[PDB]
This record gives sequence, structure tokens and C-alpha cells, in this order.
Amino acid sequence: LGVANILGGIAGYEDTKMLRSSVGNFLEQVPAFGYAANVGATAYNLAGYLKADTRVNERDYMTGMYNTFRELVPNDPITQKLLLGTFEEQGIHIKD
Amino acid sequence: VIGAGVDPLTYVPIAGQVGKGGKLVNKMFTVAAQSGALAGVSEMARTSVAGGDAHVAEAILGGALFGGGMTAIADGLGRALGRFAGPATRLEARETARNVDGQDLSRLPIQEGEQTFSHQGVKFADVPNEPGSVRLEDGSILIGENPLNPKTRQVFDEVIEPERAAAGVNLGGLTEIGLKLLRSENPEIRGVAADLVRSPTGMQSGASGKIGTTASDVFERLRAVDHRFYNDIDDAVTEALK
Amino acid sequence: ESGVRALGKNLLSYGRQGYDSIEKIINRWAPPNENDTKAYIDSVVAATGIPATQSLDLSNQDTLSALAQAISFHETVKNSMVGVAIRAGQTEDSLDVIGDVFNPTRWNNHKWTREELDQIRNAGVLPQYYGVITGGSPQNLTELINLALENQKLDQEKAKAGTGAQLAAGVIGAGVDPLTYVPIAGQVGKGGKLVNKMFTVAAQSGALAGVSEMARTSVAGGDAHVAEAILGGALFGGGMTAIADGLGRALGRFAGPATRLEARETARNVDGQDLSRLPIQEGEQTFSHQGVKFADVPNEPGSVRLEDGSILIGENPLNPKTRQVFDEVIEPERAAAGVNLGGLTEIGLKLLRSENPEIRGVAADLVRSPTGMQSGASGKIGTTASDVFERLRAVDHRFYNDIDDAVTEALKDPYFQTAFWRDSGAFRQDIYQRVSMAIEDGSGNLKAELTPGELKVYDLLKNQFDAKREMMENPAMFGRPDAQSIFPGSRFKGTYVPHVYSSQMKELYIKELGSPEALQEAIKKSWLTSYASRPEVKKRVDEALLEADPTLTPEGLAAAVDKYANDKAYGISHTEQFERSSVMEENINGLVGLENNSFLEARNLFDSVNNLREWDMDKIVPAYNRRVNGDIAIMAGTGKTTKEMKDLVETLMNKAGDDGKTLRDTLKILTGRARRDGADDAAFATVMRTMTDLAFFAKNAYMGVQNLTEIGGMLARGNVRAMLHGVPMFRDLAFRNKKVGASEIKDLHNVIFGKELDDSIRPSKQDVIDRLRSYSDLGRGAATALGTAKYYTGELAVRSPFTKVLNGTTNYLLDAGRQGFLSDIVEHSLTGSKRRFDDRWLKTAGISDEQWKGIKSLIRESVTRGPDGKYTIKDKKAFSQDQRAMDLWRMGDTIADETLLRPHKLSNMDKAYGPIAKTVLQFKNFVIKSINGRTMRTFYNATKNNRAMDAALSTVMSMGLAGMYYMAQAHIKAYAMQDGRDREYLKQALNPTMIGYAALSRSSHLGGPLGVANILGGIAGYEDTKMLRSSVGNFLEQVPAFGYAANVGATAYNLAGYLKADTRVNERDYMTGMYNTFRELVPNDPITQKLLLGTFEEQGIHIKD
Amino acid sequence: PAMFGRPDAQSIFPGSRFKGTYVPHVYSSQMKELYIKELGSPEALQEAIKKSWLTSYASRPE
Repeated sequence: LGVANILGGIAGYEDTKMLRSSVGNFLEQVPAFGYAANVGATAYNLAGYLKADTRVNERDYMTGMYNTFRELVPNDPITQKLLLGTFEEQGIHIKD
Repeated sequence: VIGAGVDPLTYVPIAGQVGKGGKLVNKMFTVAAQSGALAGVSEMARTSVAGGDAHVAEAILGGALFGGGMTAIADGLGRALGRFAGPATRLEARETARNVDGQDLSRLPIQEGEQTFSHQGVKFADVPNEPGSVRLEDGSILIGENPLNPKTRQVFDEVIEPERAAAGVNLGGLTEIGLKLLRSENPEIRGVAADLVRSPTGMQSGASGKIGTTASDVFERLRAVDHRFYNDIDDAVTEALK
Repeated sequence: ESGVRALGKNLLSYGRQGYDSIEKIINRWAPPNENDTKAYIDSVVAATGIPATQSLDLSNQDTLSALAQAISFHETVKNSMVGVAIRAGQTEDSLDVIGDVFNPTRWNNHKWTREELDQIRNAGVLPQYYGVITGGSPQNLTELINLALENQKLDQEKAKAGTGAQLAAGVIGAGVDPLTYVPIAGQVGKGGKLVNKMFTVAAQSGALAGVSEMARTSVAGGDAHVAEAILGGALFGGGMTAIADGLGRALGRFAGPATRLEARETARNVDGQDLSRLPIQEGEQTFSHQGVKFADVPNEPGSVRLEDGSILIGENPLNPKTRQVFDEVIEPERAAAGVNLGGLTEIGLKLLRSENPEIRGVAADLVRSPTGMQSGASGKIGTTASDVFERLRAVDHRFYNDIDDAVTEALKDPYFQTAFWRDSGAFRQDIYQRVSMAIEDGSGNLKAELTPGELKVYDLLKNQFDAKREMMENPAMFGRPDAQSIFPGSRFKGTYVPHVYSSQMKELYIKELGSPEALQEAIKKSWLTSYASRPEVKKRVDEALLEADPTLTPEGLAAAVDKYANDKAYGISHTEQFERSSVMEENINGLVGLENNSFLEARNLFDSVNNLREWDMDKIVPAYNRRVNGDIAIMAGTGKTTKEMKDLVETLMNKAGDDGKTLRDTLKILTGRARRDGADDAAFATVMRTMTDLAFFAKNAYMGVQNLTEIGGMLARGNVRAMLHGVPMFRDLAFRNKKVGASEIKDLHNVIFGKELDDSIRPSKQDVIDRLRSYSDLGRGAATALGTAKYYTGELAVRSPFTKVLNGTTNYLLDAGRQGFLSDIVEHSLTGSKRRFDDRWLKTAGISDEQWKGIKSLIRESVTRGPDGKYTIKDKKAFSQDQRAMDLWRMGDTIADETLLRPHKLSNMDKAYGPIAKTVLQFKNFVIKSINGRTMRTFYNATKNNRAMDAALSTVMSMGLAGMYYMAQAHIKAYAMQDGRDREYLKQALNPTMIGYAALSRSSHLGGPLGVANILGGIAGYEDTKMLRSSVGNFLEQVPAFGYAANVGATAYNLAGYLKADTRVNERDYMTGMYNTFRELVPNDPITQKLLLGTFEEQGIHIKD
Repeated sequence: PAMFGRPDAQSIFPGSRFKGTYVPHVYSSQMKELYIKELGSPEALQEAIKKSWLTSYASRPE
């Protein structure tokens, strides 16, 4: 897919900051359904597009950052042990 | 690993404990009152985990093992000949402080009377005894190989790759273009300008623009939902190949 | 401020540089090598709450201003033992109780998702163990679940051992020790009862049928919960008796009711002798009030004896003597005549005795004459208005009794118990809004989101809302075949939910948009979009338009749609016909609104506008029901619309110019327009009058009712005894002998006027309250980052920790303080005084000059004060419909909150204090003493359950506050007696039992938001049916084949359930209504009683004598 | 496109009477070259496509 697609959703925060900067905002309440509850595969039909929340929260940061670094840092320790053993047996350049 | 613990070079893990749910807590950086004790162990017949909230805490567990091993290898070679120790300690201090809501012991604040710089609105100052690194405003240190290091981006864009300059990779968004467009005198252009873009003259004081959605609003809504869709299809497909 | 203002900036810079904890700041402030810095850290940790290592957040005022004051303080005969004793002590800073026990700065703010709630639900934890989970972080879910499961297992084993089963044998005689008994949680539904061995013969009660297997048992709703509520009451009574005996023996100087209660219950469970009766002998003196006889009791003044020897204490709300004394001497204005309802029977009897044929022609059809009993001359055609009215009114009250039990169980899902960032009063509005939105949806994705506890509410509401419309469309299903339909628009199908619009939201939107025309255009376009998108809306509008207009043009739709929608938009943006004030206005003087039914022109063809609606069903459903029932009855009985039955009255009165010789009253009572102020008194009077017949044809209900009411009275008495010895203002008002003079009447009448002023203006929605509380925060200080990111208008954590930890208790104090400050503002506005007003208030609240000038002008315009000392308001409906009322209310609330509730510790409070400020301060002091005790600390350490403490501590506020207003009203009334009669009046009015009665009858136990007038209002049918025949016997009818004992819930309320039901009274109605009325005061668990008992032990009560 | 707030917008979908699910069609070029080599002329490819289309009309009713 690519980093341009996985992590490309945070431009909205910058786009919304610069609008006002260059009786405050009359802040709006979320609908009765807090958007924390969304059954998967039913948040993307026609009804899910027209009545959603389009601001950035911490979940986007965490999910995008984890997806970008998936195959390099998995959630199992065997690969690290194999690499460590190989580098022990063959040796590395010590500089100096 | 640092202090008292396992021996990194002789430790073989067991397969199958992926979803049990664990975390890193080091006893050398906490007071026993802050982290009381352990709530026993799992029954090992009931546990389950979600997607990404409880997987970062195990990815970091793997990273700790790798760092400790590399430090041991380098120390052995160095002692043998006669001549990876900072980042490992900093990482373990950060994680232990994060899990139990305690002090962060891995910070170095900026004093007074010391030179500072800035690039793209972000300030920083150099760190002594470790060339290539940098300090942020609140005393967080990043090694020179991080993708978020301001000094390395500065040195690239200045001296190494001027053709691929920041101007060649800059996107400002619809905001600045709209602001420039709305400052016109030709009525024919303004007739469509008033409808294409959303002027910042609102904030409960907008003269006009009340009719409904313009192009900007629908564009932003759709572009905001699509990226979530992609982030979900990736995880849906990845699990199918097992 | 007016102080420090330097350490604040220093700490701002320090927090900007990135310093976390106390240790780092202090070590930089004073190097460790030069001077100690070991006892300089403890003195700061003890006086602030935050432990040394734990992280900080210097962007919160609660953590900033608190820390600044704890630093500046530290910068700046004697031979025998006295010299050493005084000269050796040193002063230290005061403690912070709230932070030490709860520690609320470590609580994280994370919104759990669906999967993370399904995991908890599938684990299998019971509702009383959610205390551990709340406030945690996402990485640590599984360990917390394991901890809860381990605690559950340990408690299960302890209960199997047979530890908390010694309460079944009773307290009096031989049994447990009341003051050192600790119950176990989780045995709610096992099923137990009280049987005392001292009042039975061993042959009558043989033995025990073993014990439960403890893995199978279950209980019903109300039939097997009374037997445990009474178990709790017994423990409370025994504890109070022990405390009083100890105090009395100590000094040198609650024993009847406890013994009587235990004797009654033991006699009830095993069908034996009742040893707690004292019959009336011969030669005694007897009285009567409202047809009920009684006689006095020796050695116990204030009590009374019924005909069969049952004794009731003086604070029971069924006591005839206290009602007699009230009605004759104390409150003659609220006389029994002012609270009497006779019903349709007497009015019909009077109406039928007429001579005018025109009136008789309609009288014969409106009412059912008693000349029947198989001898009725006429009236055989079918149902008249009376029959349909009685049937519908009989089924509605059962519906109300069921909706409460349905809703109450919904608020124990983990979704609501673990959210500490929202007020605890908006949960019901949340439930009603979500369900109502899900009903009107056609797709179905919204229905899939509701929790497993809301589907039953969904079913009930849907079924009834369909049944009512089905009845309104065909009113010939009752027996008259020439009746038309009254539903406006009946071609298509759907579910109708009433529409009621707000006014404050309209004013706030008009202020921002600048004109009503902007609102009209917004409404119009938000309507047109639905026509554009959905197909079914297109079909409905097109069909209606084409049948409305004979001309057909393919071009004409683009004009017809708009010229239809414009009128409907103008109907809301430029008038006030559909607002809540006019539709639901309290009282009318005559028939003024019967021309048009405002509930039914809110219907539209279309499908944001939902921002101007109201979602409070507990007040909206009954009024709709009353109006609709009246219309249906009139139409199905007579064959004429309500407008015709209205204008007939004036048509008749046009010929009544001559002085020749009740139709209006009959129509008024049928429609549902009679005054209904103080219906709770009538509700209790009905039971008081018909108790004997219940005692005749049923037995268990009799004793159950008696025991419930006695427990309530005992609780009220104990509370007033404690409050006398606690709070000084209570003592000052309760111990007078003569008329007060000169000054104090002005304060006593400001106390009265504050409540009315607050009640007439308070908003009726939640979003308005949120916005009004949000403006004042932005009036002092915020940033751009606060506007973006999370923040959100949902605000409870931004407040002090006092609101977080104990939320239910805080609302009473806040609502007292607001009323306190409003009257001071008004008085300064009128008289120009300066003894109370302060000019820092404008800057603290956030009021500029223009708002203050407007407020002052309005108050000077609309209110007058008299030389007597009484405030009067000229206009009431127009006064509460201006923009300035919201400004006034916001100012009062902000000032009260900031000045009284924010600053913790008694050393942080800084011109003068009024009559209500002292009361609030003393109540807060009582609470602070209560929390610091050993009992609450041990309970919290054992189980991390903070929900019980708030529930236990709300009742004392709820009762004391009502007592204060009763006393103030008595004093202000006794001022006008010119002669020496005031001494006798005050002797009669200020007895402690009288205070206890007035405190229990008043207050907010009721039945909750619904009310006693609704929960217990269904027993009027028995009285209505007795009087008909009294003023070949009845040919008694058999029940249908289905005995009505079998009715599957939510299917007894559809159309079929209304037309073929049984409409007579049985014991189940008595038991269910009585249990519902006394729910929160006497729960079916014993922990709350133990907490109250421990507190009253530690603090002590007034022993009288 | 009138779901968003402007009531004088038409439709842009070409062909909207019936119902179905649309999945985008993108054709390759190397396979076209290989088949042209095997068959010898573009006309052979045209006839093959035409007949493979007509068979579905022959069989299915919808």
C-alpha cells in the first residue's frame, strides 16, 4: 500500500489549524452514539459515510505507526534470537 | 535485562504465548510502593488480546532483547581487543516509567545560556559527548538515525540533496490556495471563488456561505473516511494468509 | 488572587521546561547537600495529596494553585509540665482528606471500545466488582479482570462456609451483635426470610428444609424482595436501640417499634398468633375522621390504635390524627377540600337530576346512571364515555408501573458504571434519546448498536405507540357504528413519536445567526435534503400533492414542494405555538385551548432539526396520554368532535341571560384539565380510607404494607434526631418560644423567594446547561489547543475531585447555593445596598458591562418589594421568555460554584456570609468528618467500591434540606397573630414528630421522576365502583378462559391486550405500588444501613430528656 | 448528488435503470500482443470477443 496512504490522514489537523489562526467556535457535541462503538464492515456503507466523526484522536496515531513498522518489529521473539545468534558467530566491525 | 535478569546470549523462547498479554516493568527505576505487586498469573485457559492496543507492549519486549544482546557482543569484542550502551538504557527507563505512571528518569533539560537553533518552527540544541544526536524542548534525546530528527533533515536539504529540496516535496493544502484566490477584483472569478472555497471570515461572523456544503467540505469528509478504510483492509487481508 | 503571583509564574516556567515531580522541583529549589530536603518533602506530600514519585500535570489549576500555597507557607504556673508541654509543640500544615483516601489524579481518561466491553461481559463478573476496572489504562486489562475474578471466588467460598446467615434468626433476644456485624456482598437473590424463635412454638415451625445448593436459585421482582427489605430494616432498628441505650446509661437517665416489627414478621411467615395487638376495651373514648375510627394509646403520646388493635407511630403517613391536626390548625389553606377528588360518580349523579330536555338528551349518553342492577330502563346501546375512560385509565397505570422496572435495570451495564467524565443525572435522557432515535430509523443499523438491556424498553414503547394510533383511526370498535376518524393523515404507515420544541436553543441560535430568517432557511433546506435523497419520502409527498391538487404538471413539483415546505418552516421560526411552555402549561382558568389539539399538528411528511427537540419522556408521555384518552372517549361515546361539545356550552349559555335555573365541569374532568396540585396527599388518603377491605379479603398484603410504612417512619425519626445535635442553625430554629421580631423576617422571606425564583427559570434541557457552563470557562482563560483536540463539552473531570469521587451528593449543595446567591443579587439591584455585594464578582464570573446593565434594567422593571418584606413578580409567563434570564442564571451558578465548592481545606476560604452559606458550610463539614472515620476507610480498602458511599450519603441532605424550609415557613406564618395565640401555635407546630412527618412526606423519595400521583394513582377505581351501587345481585361474571395470571410481558400492551383485559383491583397492585414508592430508601441489600449505623455511632445523637 | 445540500444537481452515473455491483475494468497489453501473435490478426481477436459476449445473451434471461 505505502506510507503515503497509511500515514497520509494526519494532514487534516494541520489543514484545520491554519484556517482560524491566519464566542469561540461554539463547540459542538458528538451524537448520542459516541463513535467508540462501530461494528466493523457496517461503518462503510452509505449510512456510515454521512453520519461519522471526522477529527483526529490518538487511535489514528497509534494504528498508523504500528502498521508502518509491522514486518521489521513483529510481536514474537524468535526472529531477534536468530539474528542475534548469527551476529554473535560471525562478528561485527568495532570501529575505533 | 539491564541490572539483574536473564542472560541475553543464552535464552531460548517458547512458541504459543502470543496473546497471553505481558508488559515490561523494571524494578531498578521504581519505588516498591508505587508498583505494589503482581496480580498473580493468568489462568492460561481464558486470555485474549485485541488488535493494536496490547501488541505494542510486546513488540517493545522483543526490541529490549535485541538491544541487550548487541551491547553484550560489543563489550566482549572491545574488552578482547583492548579498547549500543545508551539507547538500551534510555528505552528501558522510558517503558518502565510509562507502564506504572512514575518519574521519567531519561530526560536532560535545556539550561540557560546555551546555544539553540530551529528548523521549520521546531527548536533544538546539541547534546555533549554524543555527536549526531539532538535534544528537544523537554529533554527527550533522539539518535541520529531516527526518521524524525530535525538536524539530519536540515543537513540533507541544505548540502546533500538540494535537487530534492523541501520545496520540491511541499504540500500546503487547499487553505493557502483558497486564501490567495479569494483576494481578487474580477467579479467573474469571484462568482465561482465564493462557492469553491470556504473563507475564514466566519467564526460566527461569516457574511455569507450559509447555503450548504461547498467543494472543500465534501472533499475533506471523503478523504477523511478513505484512509481509515485502507487501514482496515490491510489488517483484514494480512490475517487471511495463515 | 491578591497574593503570591510570583511562585505561579515560576512554576509555569518550570513546567514549560519539563519538570515532572515534586522531588525534581524541590531538589532544584534547595540543593540536598546544603540543607536537609527530607522533612521538606513530607510536609508537601501530606498537605497536597500527590505522592513523591507520581507524575504531575502543571497545566491544571487544581494541581497548580494547590502547590503554590503549600510552599509560600513554609518560607514564612509553668514549672511542673506546662512549660515543656507548650514550648515543645510545632505547627504543621493542615491535611487534605479527599486526596489521601481516593487519590483521583492517577485516573486515566480512555473511552473503551465495543470489543473491550464484550470481553468484560463474556468474562462473567457481577456488577459489584466494577470498581477495580474503572480508571485503568489499555495495556492492563487482563490483570484487572483476573483480580476481580479472584475476589469473586474468595467471596463465593466464604458464603458457602455459612458466614453471613445469622441475620435470619433475629436480633432481639439471642442473636447477632448489631454493632459488630459485617455482611457479605453477592447473596442478593438467594432467598431468605425472618423467623424468630422467641414468638413461636417449635411444633408450629418444625425445622429448616436444609440450605440452598447455592448454584441454582433465582428470585422474581417484588414478591420475594419485600422479605429482604424487612431484613435490612430489622438491623437498622436494633443498632439504633443499642446506641440509645448506651448513651442513656452513660448520662444517667427506639425500643417499642423494633419489637413490634419483629413480632409482626415472625407471625406473618409461619401463620401463627400475632402477639403485637392491643384491643379496644369497653368504656374508652373514641373519635373518627373521614369515616375511620381510632382511640388513644397510654404511655406513648402521638400514636393511635385502629379498630383491631394495630398501633402506628406518629410519623407514619397513614396516621389519621396527624392529618386531622394538620388540616384543622396547621395548614388550613391546603385543606382537604382543596385536595379532594370525588370522581365522575357524584358529578354524574348530580347532572342526571335535571329538568331541561336539551341537557338530559346528552346527559343520558355522557354518564352511566345507577338505576341498573338488572333494572336499568335504558342505556343498553353500548359503551358510553365513562366506560372507555375507566378502561383506558385502568390499563395506563399498569404500563407506568412496568416501564420503571424495565428502565432501572438498564443502568447496570458496564457502559454506564465505568464512565466518570459525565454527570450521573443525564443517563435517563441518554437512554430515551438513543431508543427514540432507533425507533424512527428504517434501515436497521442503529438497532444493532443497543446494549442487551435496552431491547425491552424498545419493545414496550413501540407496542404502545402503535396501539394508540390504531385506536384513534377507528373509534367504532367500542360499540357505536356512526363514529368517524380523528387522526389527521392516515393513508400511509409508520410509528409516531410526539414532537415538542425548545425555546432556549431557539434564542441561542437566533443570537449567532442574527435573524429569524436565517433559522427559517436552515430548517427549510434541512427538510428538502431528505426529499432529495430517499425514495419513499418522494412517493409520499407526490401522492399527497397530486391528490390535494387536481391539476397535474410535471413542471409544477419544483414549485409545489417549496411552497409547501416554506409554510411549515415559518410555523416554527416566527411563533411559539409548538413550544413546551404553551403545550404543557400548568393551569388554565376555564376552557381556552380545546379548539385545537397542539400535539398532532407537529406531524409532517418529511424526515439538523433534531437539535431543537426534547427527549424527556418521564414528563411527556402522561400528558399526551391524558389528552388522547379524553378525545377518544368523547368521540366514541357521543359522535361529536371536542370542538362541537365545546361550542355547545356557549350556544346554551347564550340563552341563559334570564335568571332561570355542571356540563362545563363534566367536560373539564373528562378532558384531563382539572387542577392536579398536591395529588400525593389524595393518593395516600385513598389507601388510608380503603385499608380495612384489603385487610378483609387478603392477609399478606396487609402486614407487608404495615411493615414498609413503619420502617420509613423510623428512618425519618432517626435522621431528625441526629440533625438536631449536628447543625447549629437547625438547633436555633427548632428551639424558640415566641414571635421573632424586626430584622430576621426579611432573611426568612428571602429564603422563601429564592426557591421560587430558581424554579421558574431553570432550563429544561441538558445541552443548554452544558453551553451555559462552557461560556463561563472561556470567560476566564483558555487556549487554541483547548478548542481543538478532545476537550469536548462533556465536563466533569475539569471540576474539582470532589465532584468526581462523590457526584450524586454534590448536586443538592450546588442547588442550595445557587438559590442563595440569586436573592442577594436581586436585593442589591433594588435597594442599592452594599453589605453583601462585591465588585470582584463581575470579574470572577466573566460578565462585561452590557450584560450587567441589561440584568439590572430587567430586574428593576419586572419585580417590586413591599414595606411588609414580601417579594412579588408582576408577570410570570413573559418574564421567563427573555435572553437576560439566562445571563442571570449563569451568573448565579458560576459565582456559587466557584466561591463555595472549589476551594478545599478550611484555611483556603476568604467578605461576609449569609443565611444559606452557613448551612452549606456546616453540611460540608459533616460530610468531611464522615469520610475520615475508620469505617469508611476500612470498607474502601476491602473493596474498591465508591458507588455505595454516595448513595448512602445523599439521603441525609435530601431530608435535612426539606426540614429547613418547613421550619422557615412556620416561623413566617406565625408572625401575623396579634394576640398571645402565637405561643400555642408554636407549641403545636414545632414538635419533633411533626417535623419528622413533614420531612418524610416532602422531599424527593416519591417514586422517582415519575411520581406518587402516577405510581399509586390506580386504586381510585375501587372507590369509584363502590359508591355507584350503594347510593339477583350483580349477576357476577366469570373471567375468560385465560386467567390473566398468564401474560407474557410487552405483548399485553398491543391492540389485542387493551380490548380483552381484566380491569379490577387485586393484591398484586397494592404490593407492587407500595414497593415501588419506597425503593431507594429501603433497598434489598444491607451495606447502606451498616454505613449509616457506623457513622451515627461515631458522631452521636441527641438524647432529649 | 443532492444528498449534500444543493437541490439543483443532476446525476453523472451513465446507465442507472437496473441494479448490480460495479467493479472497475482495466485491460492489459502484453496479453493482447501475445494473443495477436498466436492468432495472426486483430480481426481474430475482435471476433473472439464478440462471440464470447453473444453467448451470455443466448443463455441467461436477465
